[PDB]
Order: sequence, then structure tokens, then C-alpha cells
Amino acid sequence: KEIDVSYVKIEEVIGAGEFGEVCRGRLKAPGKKESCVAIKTLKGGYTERQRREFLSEASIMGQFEHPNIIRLEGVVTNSMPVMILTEFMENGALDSFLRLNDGQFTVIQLVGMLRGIASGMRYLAEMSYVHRDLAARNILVNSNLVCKVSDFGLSRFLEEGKIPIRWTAPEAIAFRKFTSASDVWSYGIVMWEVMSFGERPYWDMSNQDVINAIEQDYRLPPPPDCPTSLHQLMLDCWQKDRNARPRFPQIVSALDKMIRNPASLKIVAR
Ligand SMILES: Cc1nc(Nc2ncc(C(=O)Nc3c(C)cccc3Cl)s2)cc(N2CCN(CCO)CC2)n1
Repeated sequence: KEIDVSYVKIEEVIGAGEFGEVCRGRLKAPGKKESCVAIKTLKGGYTERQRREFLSEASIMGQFEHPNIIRLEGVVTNSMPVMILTEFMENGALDSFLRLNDGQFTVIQLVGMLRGIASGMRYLAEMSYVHRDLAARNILVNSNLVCKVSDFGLSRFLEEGKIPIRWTAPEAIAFRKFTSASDVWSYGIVMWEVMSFGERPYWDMSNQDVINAIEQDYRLPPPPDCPTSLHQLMLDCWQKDRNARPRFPQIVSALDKMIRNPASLKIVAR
């Protein structure tokens, strides 16, 4: 959906992306009220291949419509600079948002965030889309604490960017078989990131140390104050046999049960 350049106002540069700046702005189109948008720009000095990779994210995002998936507003391609516009997520990336707010949200709030992420993933799996880079740094958060999946692209990993080892299921590392079940492994890592308020998975371990540890049956321990039932769900996501892991509909169901029976979240390890 091509957007007339005159409908777009850039207000402030708010971050740095893979291909250039990330901005906050306003979109005002005839017959519609003004709305806030995030804007990524691609400025001159790039290869034609880079332009396609940049715009591919908009093509893929535009295939989806779900409250926990970032919404595309449109693109600017018949003019320079090239732009992609989405809904504006006032709290930015989830991992840094939680680090800024360490210990300041309740267990029930954290579970609600995890439920939104799992609902977005349930939708992607139903659409036969495998994310491959599910991580808290790729979840965006709005003013109401709603969490939405971002970072869309179908390009192969370098070995087939590099494979994100700490988030990746062991069969995907070893054999490059990426499936919704490998995204479930990654989702378990995201759960650990959320319940630890943005700690780095596996701390200072090297990538090869992580690979070897997982093969030797190590799994991340419960974060401080984490309900045991949430850590058990993490362990279920981290089963070595991909066919034994829960599927995303089952994950959403488990989180919904916790929200409805919050007394079950009181048990914590000693
Ligand atoms: C970098 C950043 N993004 C924010 N919100 C975003 N919403 C949507 C974004 C976005 O990337 N969409 C998008 C995607 C996903 C793909 C292609 C194209 C596009 Cl356009 S980025 C907020 C933010 N903050 C800075 C720090 N704090 C403020 C100061 O205290 C909190 C807020 N920082």
C-alpha cells in the first residue's frame, strides 16, 4: 500500500535499525484522522539488493492481521527516501523495557505479556509462518503493555544473518530444520527473558558452550521469584524431542489457566 509522501510527517529519530534510522511520526490521509506511526527510512547509498531486503519486511508484514503482530500502515517507494510505516509502539523493545523496569511489574502482568506473545505465535504457526528469530528484543510493547511480534523476513541464515544460537532449538542448529516446534523452543527462552526482567540467556557462556550444555542436558534455572509452574512450562518447551514440545495453542491455553487461577502461581522454589 503506497502512501503519498505528503501524508507523512517525521517528528524524531528514536532508534537505529539494520538499514538506517527508526523514527516516530504522524500519518494523515484524506478521510482519516491523524495517527501516530513508526517509520523506517532507507537513504541513498545502498545496493538494489539491499532495497529488496528492506522492503521484503513490509511485504511479509502485510500478509498478517492480528492484534499481537505489528501492523503495517504502508510504504513509500515511488519517492526518496524509501520508507516503511507501522503502528507506533510507545515502549519499544521488550528486553530493554523490562530492564528499565526491573522488579516493577507483577507476575500477572508478566504472564499477560507472555500470553500476547504466544497468541501472536499461535497465529503465525496457523499461517504456516516460521519466525526463526523469536527473542525478547524482537517483541515490541505499547502504552497498554500489549506485546507484539516483529522482525519479519524469509531470507536464509548465513550458514544455510547468523543463526541466533542462544534462542535456537538444537535440531535447528544441527540440521537447519526450522519449524513451529523450533519456534516453541525459542518461546521458552523468551519466557525466561521475561521472568528475569531482561537478563541475557546463559549469561557469559559462549555459543559453543551453550550448544554443548544443552546436548548434555543442562537447562536454564528458574529466574528469581519465578512461579514453578512457569518454569515447568519453559522445560516443556525445551524438550530435546521436538515432537514432545507443546504446540502454540496448548501454550496459550496453559497461560489462560494461570491468569484465571492466579493462586497456582504462588509456589516458587526455595
Ligand atoms: C526504537 C524504538 N521504537 C519504538 N517504537 C517502535 N514502534 C514500531 C517500530 C518499528 O520498528 N516498526 C517497524 C517494524 C517493526 C518493521 C518495519 C518497519 C517499522 Cl516502522 S519501533 C519505541 C522506542 N522507544 C525509545 C525508548 N523509549 C522512549 C524514550 O524514553 C521508549 C520508546 N524506540
